[PDB]
Amino acid sequence: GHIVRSPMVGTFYRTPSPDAKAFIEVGQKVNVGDTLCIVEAMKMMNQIEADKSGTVKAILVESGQPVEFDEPLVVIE
Amino acid sequence: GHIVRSPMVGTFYRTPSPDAKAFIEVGQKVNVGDTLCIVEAMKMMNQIEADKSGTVKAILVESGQPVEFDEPLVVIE
Amino acid sequence: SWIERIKSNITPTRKASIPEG
Amino acid sequence: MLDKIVIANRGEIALRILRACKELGIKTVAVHSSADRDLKHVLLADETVCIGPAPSVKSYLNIPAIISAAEITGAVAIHPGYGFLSENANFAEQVERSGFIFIGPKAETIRLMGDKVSAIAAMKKAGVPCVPGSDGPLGDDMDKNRAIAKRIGYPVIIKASGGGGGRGMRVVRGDAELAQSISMTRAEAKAAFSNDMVYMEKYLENPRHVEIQVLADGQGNAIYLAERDCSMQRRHQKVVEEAPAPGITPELRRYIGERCAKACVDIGYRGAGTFEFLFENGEFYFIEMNTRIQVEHPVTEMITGVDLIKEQLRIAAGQPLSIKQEEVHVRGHAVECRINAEDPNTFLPSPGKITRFHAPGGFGVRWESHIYAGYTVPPYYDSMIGKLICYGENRDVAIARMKNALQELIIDGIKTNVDLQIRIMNDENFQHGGTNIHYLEKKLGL
Amino acid sequence: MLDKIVIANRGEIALRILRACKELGIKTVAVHSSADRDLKHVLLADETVCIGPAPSVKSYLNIPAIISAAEITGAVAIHPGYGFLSENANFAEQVERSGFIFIGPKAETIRLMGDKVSAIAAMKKAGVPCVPGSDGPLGDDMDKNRAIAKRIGYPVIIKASGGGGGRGMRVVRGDAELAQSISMTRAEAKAAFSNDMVYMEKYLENPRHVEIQVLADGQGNAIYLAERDCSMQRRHQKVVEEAPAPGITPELRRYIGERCAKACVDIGYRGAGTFEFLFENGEFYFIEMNTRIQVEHPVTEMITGVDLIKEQLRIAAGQPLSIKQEEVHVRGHAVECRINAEDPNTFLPSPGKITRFHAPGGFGVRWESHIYAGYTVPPYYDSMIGKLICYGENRDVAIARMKNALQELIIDGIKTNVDLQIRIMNDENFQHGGTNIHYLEKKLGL
Ligand SMILES: Nc1ncnc2c1ncn2[C@@H]1O[C@H](COP(=O)(O)OP(=O)(O)O)[C@@H](O)[C@H]1O
Ligand SMILES: Nc1ncnc2c1ncn2[C@@H]1O[C@H](COP(=O)(O)OP(=O)(O)O)[C@@H](O)[C@H]1O
Ligand SMILES: *C(=O)CCCC[C@@H]1SC[C@@H]2NC(=O)N[C@@H]21
Ligand SMILES: *C(=O)CCCC[C@@H]1SC[C@@H]2NC(=O)N[C@@H]21
Ligand SMILES: [Mg+2]
Ligand SMILES: [Mg+2]
Repeated sequence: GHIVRSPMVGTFYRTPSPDAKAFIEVGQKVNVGDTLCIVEAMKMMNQIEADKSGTVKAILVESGQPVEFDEPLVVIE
Repeated sequence: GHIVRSPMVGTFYRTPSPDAKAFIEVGQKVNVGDTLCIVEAMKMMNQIEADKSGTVKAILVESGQPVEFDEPLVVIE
Repeated sequence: SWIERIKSNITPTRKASIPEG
Repeated sequence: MLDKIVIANRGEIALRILRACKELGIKTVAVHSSADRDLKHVLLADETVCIGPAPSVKSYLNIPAIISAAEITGAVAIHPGYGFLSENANFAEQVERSGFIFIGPKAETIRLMGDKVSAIAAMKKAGVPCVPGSDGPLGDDMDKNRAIAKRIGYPVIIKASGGGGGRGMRVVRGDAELAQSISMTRAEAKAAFSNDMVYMEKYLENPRHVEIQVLADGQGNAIYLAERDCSMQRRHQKVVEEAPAPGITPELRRYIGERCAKACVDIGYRGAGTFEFLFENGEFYFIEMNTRIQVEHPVTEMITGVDLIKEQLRIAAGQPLSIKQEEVHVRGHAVECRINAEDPNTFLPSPGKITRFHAPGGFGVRWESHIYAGYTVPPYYDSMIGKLICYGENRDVAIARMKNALQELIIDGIKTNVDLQIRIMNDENFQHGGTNIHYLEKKLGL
Repeated sequence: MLDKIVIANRGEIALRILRACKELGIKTVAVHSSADRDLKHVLLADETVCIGPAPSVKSYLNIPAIISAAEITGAVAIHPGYGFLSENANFAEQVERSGFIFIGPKAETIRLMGDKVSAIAAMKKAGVPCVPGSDGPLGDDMDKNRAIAKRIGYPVIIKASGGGGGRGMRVVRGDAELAQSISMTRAEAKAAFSNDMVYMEKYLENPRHVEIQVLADGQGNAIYLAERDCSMQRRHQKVVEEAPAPGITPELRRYIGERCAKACVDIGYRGAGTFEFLFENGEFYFIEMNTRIQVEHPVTEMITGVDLIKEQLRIAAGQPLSIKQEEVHVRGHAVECRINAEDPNTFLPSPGKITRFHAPGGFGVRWESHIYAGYTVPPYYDSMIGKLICYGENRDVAIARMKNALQELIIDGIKTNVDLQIRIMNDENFQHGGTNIHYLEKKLGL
């Protein structure tokens, strides 16, 4: 389907807070306007918005794992 | 297209003596075995016999030209 | 390149004497 | 030592830094763009981080991206190498503030020496002679400009203060085109370096570009390591360097080296830098200083035996210079040739896959490059694919070695300036030596 | 000067000699067999002559063919390199008969040093220490043999006088197997060197193979260039050679070197040679001498800066020694690794096409080999395909550079012993230095 990849370099987080609910989860679908993950860079927690609405097939990374530019994160079918 | 090749490194001579007749020439054929040319190395003139009965299709190296091991000397048939 | 080299024949007029003995 | 460092560069210099790090037991982080996933140093590095898309302005010049890559991998230093951000004082200050050692000079020194006008002023203050010129940025007083030009003597050259790479320079023969040349050079500087500051300098017609290598630890110590004669240039870009410069007797060497070391001590320099000059009539005339390791440093390394990049890494860690001036001995002569992926006649880049490749080898021949069989030279970056250094006990031995090594090098699938280098090697005047900085352009006979 | 010379060898040494010739401006004739037409030096030589079929007994051991090639090409000298006919006195005198210059010692010198029974006697006469042993050829007087064995002390080793390459050696621990060991050694000597003479020597169990390199011009001058340390051997065939030998103090170095030079003067030696000693308890024990350039000689070139093959050519041309003893200075430490083409787990040669090849580069890394991508390694000749010499200001830097350069090296399509070299480099005792000749077999343990 469609793969959304990190637009910068930083640590990958799924929960905006240390103890809170994830932005999204595998299964439950998402729309064009929505935040899926957090890519912290220099203590500036950023948000990633997808471009194609669909069912979230899988999340290819885990929280706390650093990512790189053009790094596949989530695949939506 | 049988090719007879020189068996040693040396100078290729046609005439057994500097002022004598050539051993062979294109056209006139040769039998299974007979002298065909001369290769001189460290003096000690050595005569190159022929292995195939047939017509002398062509001779590829002129007199006085150095030849190496397995240098194509003549083509017979 | 040097891989695609074609052997050029030796210069015939080069003499190096060897003693007869 | 440094626990880990980031190599914020690409190509040959990235391999030079990676190898120096490996020899020293330093972990390496190799930041690369999306088009440089097949680079040799990327495939040999301990860690790899993609920092941006193919274009340089988005990947290798993205200071936030490199800082982020250093942060996530827990690096403790950043080595810029040469080009890109090596001479970017903003990069230096930001890196040092973020909490990572910048392997190079201080931000203040980069700012001071980068501005060629301030650099010339500081050199004059410290006792380093300079080429006669405007002695300051050009103003609107055209009368004063022409008076100075007449006093020094035509022709004159207008050079951008923040210029680099041989661009933003125009030679003026008389007062007729001075104003127009200045205006167009300023516009070009605005377009390229986003800085229109320019200055005027006397134009020497038969100089020899001579540059000194200086190592200073920033604690009041500094040494000089022979020189290099980069006279053979085309379009203000070097093609063949050599070291030590022919004809520069040890007396002049010690003279200029002492002056440059004193200048480094006075301005509180740190790291490895190069003091360019112009040589004529037995007198040097400073032109600019390079606050970074130079592309042609291998010749100095090979004649002096001092690994310059390892010295940079040691200085950045804070260790004082362990090499005394008396312990620096020049033994032999090294000649370097730059190998570019470009048309030997049209001098245009020729990106493309390299179908076969067999690098030269032998005694006293160093081949510093990052290409291999199957590498696809991207079109987004500079056209240099490697450097070839040959060392011998004298100039003639080194040049013969260079001829053999160039004959032995194979690069197919692209157009490379190897035949031009062979031609330069075969030039009789080059073999004699002492050629001026304009010899190569005249050799083309155009 | 020599107008032209014939490189009567193949592979890496042929490239070395051809490249030295090119540097000195000497015309090269590269005699090859019918399966060697593809060799790099054959394609880089000025004139090439195919001297015989693939087998060595018909191509490179054919003295008449090599002489004929020299005659037709009008050469004036013949460089045997190493192997084949380098230590062949018949080749020396037969080349000198026909008015050609033999680049090497005299025929009488090779005859004298060519049989160890006479070389040991000459060295004892010259004051060079020798291993206690039979002090003469072994006969059938078994009582005398056992008396000698008791006198010297067990264990003992039976070595063929004409032995070479590590073969024809048997270690005997007691009188039980003495006769059978002697018989089998004689049979192997007959089948290999056409000389059944053997001699018994003391079998030191913890020596270090330390060899001295000496240059002599045959006019009363001789110098010694540091030493080497070939203690990393397998089946008496060297794998890693380095210079200078760790733990050999300058006092001991000079003490052995001056005696070696005096011994060279005694026999009126010429050209480059090598004395092989066993180092134990600070005492050197001569075993043999190599009257030819040695395979591992590049390590001695990278620490003294002296090109040995160019010295051989100059000495053959008649020029006296241009290097004084005081001018030789050891600056650094070089470590070499022979890259063979064999199964690493079975040491059986592995011929075959080389599909990929990428030689390493870097500052102080020398790659000496003739192979290239698409080169079909022939099965007829020895398995060595290249050498890799890494140099540094100290032993640790050289070892680290070697470890880096061994990873950067790619050889696909054939089974090569690069992983063995990598694991030898990482060995801790090797990094400590001073290991003994039997260490590698113990490490492998099989
Ligand atoms: N004042 C000058 N007179 C003559 N040639 C000069 C002068 N300034 C620069 N050049 C030529 O241009 C080259 C590069 O000058 P430089 O100031 O180092 O510019 P860049 O920053 O582009 O390297 C010099 O090596 C020299 O050949
Ligand atoms: N007397 C000895 N004691 C111990 N080892 C020996 C002795 N002689 C030879 N060797 C071992 O064999 C190696 C080769 O010996 P050498 O006489 O040079 O034979 P080759 O002619 O085969 O090279 C030596 O480097 C050493 O390791
Ligand atoms: C600054 O020093 C780094 C602090 C990291 C805090 C963030 S909040 C989201 C992540 N979850 C967690 O436990 N720590 C991370
Ligand atoms: C040996 O001394 C070289 C020349 C020997 C004479 C021979 S006779 C055949 C060849 N032709 C010629 O003119 N000279 C050679
Ligand atoms: Mg410059
Ligand atoms: Mg030996």
